[PDB]
Parts: sequence; C-alpha cells; structure tokens
Amino acid sequence: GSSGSSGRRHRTIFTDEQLEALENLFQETKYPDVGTREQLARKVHLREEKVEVWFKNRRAKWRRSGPSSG
Repeated sequence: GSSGSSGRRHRTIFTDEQLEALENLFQETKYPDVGTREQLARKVHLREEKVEVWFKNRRAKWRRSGPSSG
C-alpha cells in the first residue's frame, strides 16, 4: 500500500486537457487533498484513484532525473 513496491499498477494514456490539469496540480502541490483530487478527477473526466496514480508516476522521474538518486 504505502509504496507501489509489492503491487504493480498499469499505465494509461490521457488527453492534453487531462494532462494539463494533473501537471497543473502536481506542479503547485506534490500531494493534493482528497477534496481537490475528487473534484479534479470529475473535472478531467477521470477517477480519483487514477488521478492519484498519475502523480506517483511523475515523482518517479522527479527523483530519477534529479540528484536525489545517483
């Protein structure tokens, strides 16, 4: 649960609009609020759960590319 190390999650494609919002939120705040997520989801025509996932994916790079690792 905490970290997606044990379990695996598949990825899905999104539209420019959907991505925009997501990136617009993840950019301002790495970890949004249940209220913001639920709303954003319906706003981008997505499921809260999915929304949260996208964020996790982004972080992956933010660390890989960043000096955080290596």
